[PDB]
Amino acid sequence: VVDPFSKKDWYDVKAPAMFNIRNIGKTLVTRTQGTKIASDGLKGRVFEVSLADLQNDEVAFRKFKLITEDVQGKNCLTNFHGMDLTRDKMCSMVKKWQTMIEAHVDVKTTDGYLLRLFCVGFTKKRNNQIRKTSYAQHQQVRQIRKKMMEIMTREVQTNDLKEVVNKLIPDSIGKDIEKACQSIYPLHDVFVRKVKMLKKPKFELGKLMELHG
Amino acid sequence: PLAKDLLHPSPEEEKRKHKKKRLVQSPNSYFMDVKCPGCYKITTVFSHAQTVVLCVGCSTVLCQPTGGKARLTEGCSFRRKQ
Amino acid sequence: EETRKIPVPANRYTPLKENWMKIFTPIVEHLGLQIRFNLKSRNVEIRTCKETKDVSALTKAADFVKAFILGFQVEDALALIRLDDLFLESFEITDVKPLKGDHLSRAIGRIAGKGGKTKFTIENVTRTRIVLADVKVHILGSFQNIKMARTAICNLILGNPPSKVYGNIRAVASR
Amino acid sequence: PLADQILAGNAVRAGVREKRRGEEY
Amino acid sequence: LGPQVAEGENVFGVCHIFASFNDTFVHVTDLSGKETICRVTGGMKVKADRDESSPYAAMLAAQDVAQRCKELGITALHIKLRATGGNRTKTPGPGAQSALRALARSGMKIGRIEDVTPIPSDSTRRKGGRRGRRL
RNA sequence: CAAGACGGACCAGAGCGAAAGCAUUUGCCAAGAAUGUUUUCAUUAAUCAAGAACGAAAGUCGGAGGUUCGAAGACGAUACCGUCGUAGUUCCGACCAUAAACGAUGCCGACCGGCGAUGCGGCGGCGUUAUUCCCAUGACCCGCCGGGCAGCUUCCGGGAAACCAAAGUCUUUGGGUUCCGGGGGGAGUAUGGUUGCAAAGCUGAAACUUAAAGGAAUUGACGGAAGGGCACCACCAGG
Repeated sequence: VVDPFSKKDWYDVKAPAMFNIRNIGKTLVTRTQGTKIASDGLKGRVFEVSLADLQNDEVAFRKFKLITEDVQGKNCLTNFHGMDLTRDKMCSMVKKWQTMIEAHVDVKTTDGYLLRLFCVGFTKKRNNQIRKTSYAQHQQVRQIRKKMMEIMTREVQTNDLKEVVNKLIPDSIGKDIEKACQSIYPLHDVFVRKVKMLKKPKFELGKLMELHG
Repeated sequence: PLAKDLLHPSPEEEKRKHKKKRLVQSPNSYFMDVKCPGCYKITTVFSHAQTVVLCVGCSTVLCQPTGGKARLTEGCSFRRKQ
Repeated sequence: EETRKIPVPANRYTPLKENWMKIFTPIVEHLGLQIRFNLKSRNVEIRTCKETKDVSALTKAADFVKAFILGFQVEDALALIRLDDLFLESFEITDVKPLKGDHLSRAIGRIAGKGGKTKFTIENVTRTRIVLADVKVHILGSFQNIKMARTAICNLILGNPPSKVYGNIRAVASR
Repeated sequence: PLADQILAGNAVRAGVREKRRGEEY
Repeated sequence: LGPQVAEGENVFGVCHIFASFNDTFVHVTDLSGKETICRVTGGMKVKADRDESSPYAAMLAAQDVAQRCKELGITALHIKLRATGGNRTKTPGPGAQSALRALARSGMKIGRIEDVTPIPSDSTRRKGGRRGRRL
């Protein structure tokens, strides 16, 4: 009988300090009428943001989940939650005459963000190869899966999520696995295809200021 | 075609054939004399040896068994015997 | 400036080379967009310019080359360009019945028919177009024509003989 | 072509038919 | 009414276009997806069960949501297509394409296309039997 | 957030297993084919009834769990469809031992074509990569050998033909050995025996009756069907 959108008001949401473009947009939130506060409904909102919307010259087929849990007076404040790949990239990247090798680890970081990695790689046809199919044997698959587990486990664990996120920005882990794993069977498209967030510690406000400015 | 002297095959076809399918069968294996680089002694080793053969004086690893021929250690010298 | 990118598979690369001319000439001449083939990522790139009107054609242009990705001929993709209501409907053969092994290949053969003729007949009946991929089936046409061709295909893979489907699809065409 | 087929199915044929019906000094 | 954003910059939303085989849903939300702006189904545009999944109902739905979001002030939307997913077909139908082209026909700026349908890794038994197809 | 299910894409002219069957990671356990072999025994072999092992799906008894699907069943429309849903589907423990369980094609052996692909093992050889790799080793490239898997083709010969590298080496008829058939019905019927709690399973007629029963490819015809063309001895608009 009466429109709810006149009651609604806008908040502005910014990106963390790892990212060149900080304007990630606006949010439509109800005002507080004494029953429920806008902050409590605004302290848990996940944003599926493309990388090209965060940096001008980066690629677009990597997406980041950023969780907003703080408000600062028409200023939404977010933090990292996860990372994934677009479905079209994942579908076009699985072509036929090759073997896909996929691995996962559960790992603890330096500041309590227990998290999981999923990475995928594909066998690569040589430049002079005349054979149609480039298949790796089972032992090569096990050795490759092992090696990507230790590489991704060591270059996530010893750093912080500032350095983890700035490693995921150009995906240095994937190209490092591609470089160090080419001696068993040469690989084709190595990316960390998914990062989960299994556990979080208690909320702190100073580290959000470090993550933002 | 349809005309070849089966009694007198030229040596490349006899070498090419499987060892049991030769006109008179002969093994592809041989015995070889190996010298360890850390010494001067000579050891007689089968080419397709299945057991690891150690030096009588140096006790070093001479050959490693593989699926076919044995893998001699980098450094050892060998000479085919007879 | 609006931008579209469409991936190309490896088996669609050579037909994209041999039909490139009749792909960019309908786009830049009487539709007016910017075309390129992003060779590193193997994508088709569509951009606007200062010579763009009737912005919806932009989206149409995307679907244009998308049809050529799916296996359709060039002229049918031009039919996406010229007409305003022309759609794509896609489904797998197993999405309607579980068929495994040789039964799936036999279902493919019933859709195609000997010499292709059965499949050919349905286009002349339904003014659609049909792409038979490995397991996928793509149908291009208006909504009622898509429905009619889809029903004909589903009956062809139920197990119904292709002669019965031929006769009944010639009959139902007259409405 | 699918566009040509739809346009021709939606239009009417016309033209060809020759009907034969019907001083200086 | 609307966001306090200058004329040069637009305001982004996202559009859940759920094209089932029986109808088509047009759900517009913000970047979070928690808060709702509009949602117009093929049943609310036609008073007939014939055209519930029609391209025409989706076209009317997209025009309605485009004019209502322009009334509110959202000038640009991201596009997220979805099919029925699961055991059933994974490809969006003609209703989704009709809604997409119709809301792009309104002159409203379009974002990036993401097709996230619930594709199962592996799933349970499908709705039909060992025998039955659609027809 | 939880509950069970299932291991898509990759996934194939593929691989493994006696067959039925087998696809998430990692660890453990005992098997195994092929290859390599100047190891060992020295004829230890082939085929075989009863019996034994495993034997898809469905199904029968105890439990656990019930997410989806779903015989029965209850509704609505019209035997085909939709809503809900029992047994079942899943796991463990005992049964039942049948499939178009197919190559509609006993097993062991000898001789007998072509092409270029593939899987594993072995052998030989220049080169390119491991951010020019500082030797090997992997990944490719070239060639050969041995068993496999599987295409395409063949004046090998065979066949009724479809076809077949065996379904060839067969009236120019004999490598070893097992089961099994003798025109169509009556009929897997009656009876006897045996197994199975049971359902059923193995074995199994005759009187009588009939001139057929059937196999392989090819179109000849064929009420009709879909397109056009002509006509005021057809139609439209009319007189």
